[PDB]
Order: sequence, then C-alpha cells, then structure tokens
Amino acid sequence: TGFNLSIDTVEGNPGSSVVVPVKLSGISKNGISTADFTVTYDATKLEYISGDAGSIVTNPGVNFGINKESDGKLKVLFLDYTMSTGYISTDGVFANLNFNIKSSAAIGSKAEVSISGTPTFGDSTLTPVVAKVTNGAVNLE
Amino acid sequence: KPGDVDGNGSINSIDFALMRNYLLGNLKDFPAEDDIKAGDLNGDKSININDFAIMRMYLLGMITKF
Ligand SMILES: [Ca+2]
Ligand SMILES: [Ca+2]
Ligand SMILES: [Ca+2]
Repeated sequence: TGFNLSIDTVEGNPGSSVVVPVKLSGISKNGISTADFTVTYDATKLEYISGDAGSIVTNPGVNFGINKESDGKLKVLFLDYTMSTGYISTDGVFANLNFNIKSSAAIGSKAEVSISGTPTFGDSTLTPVVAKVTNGAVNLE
Repeated sequence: KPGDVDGNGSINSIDFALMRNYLLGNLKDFPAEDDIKAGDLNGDKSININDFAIMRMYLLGMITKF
C-alpha cells in the first residue's frame, strides 16, 4: 500500500471557524517514528488560530509540535521520544489545523492549504519513507 | 553542516531522531564525520538534551539558525 500525506478539502463559511485535517495513509508495519514538514495556507483568506495533534499521534504532549513561523507558514514536527514502541501505526488524521475564515473572503472562492518543500518521514528503523503528497483547501461556501 | 548529524545534506526529523537516540545512550556515533560540529548547537562541545531542545526549535521555525 502506497504512503500518502494529504490535506483535506473542507467546506466552510466566511466569518466562521474551520478545521482542516492533515492525514497519513499507507503507514507500513514499520510505522512512523519521525516527521517534519511545512504547511502553507492562503493567509489572505484564513487566520491561523492553532494546530492540534490528530488521533493517530502517540503521546502528543511530548512528541508533537506545530508552530506558526510566519503568516501563511506552519512547521510541523513529530518524534517518538521513546525511540522504541511509540511509533504511529494507524492511518488517519495526523494534525487538525484550526483557522478562522476571514469575513471578507468571497463565497465560492478557495483558500489553498498545501505542503511546502520537502517533507520527511522516518519509520521505526529511521529509514526515510517517501510520501505521495496531495494538497487541500478550504472551499468557501 | 551544524544539525545535519546523518550527513545527508538537510536538517530534518531523522537528524532529530538520531540526536534522541544519542541522548538516550542508544547511539554512540553519528554518521557525520564530526559528531561535535554536527551535534553541538549551543557551543559547549558536548551533545545533550539542550542541543536536542535547540534542534526542535529550529525544526519548528522558532529560530532560523544556531
Ligand atoms: Ca540530515
Ligand atoms: Ca561520527
Ligand atoms: Ca551542546
């Protein structure tokens, strides 16, 4: 099964909040022990509020972080700090990105949310796992 | 070079993992030619939890360099 890093395409309303899930699929029996990647978003339409570990993440209070580096640019990091049996084993949501949709944003327009540059994932052997990337968006309705 | 403990050309979460294994006492030697140049990010010529903390800040974009 192929390994995929994807960002959902979600609907939301100008003036409202929205969650944009970032997902992994095709995690092997070797799991995921490390991750780093950048997420860009259309800051002319979206205001970043926070980012939370998704349900597949082990011990997120220790292992996971997300930081807004600048407007439109997030950095995401995961490590199994145990380096032993804390790898991610289950496909699903890896991060939930929480935005407020700007009230000025036009109905029917799209706010792109994308992976930027090179993402890195390491399995439980610390071997790189190359992800197929699919980008997403907030579809304003 | 500084931060690139596996020598692959980029500083990433696999370097962070290798640093964790070194701290945990599970890895004795980095693939880098010079473990200190690669692994010491605060300038005491040793590798410890503080260098790891610094790499985390870098990978999170909280700093732009060491
Ligand atoms: Ca490296
Ligand atoms: Ca070495
Ligand atoms: Ca040091």
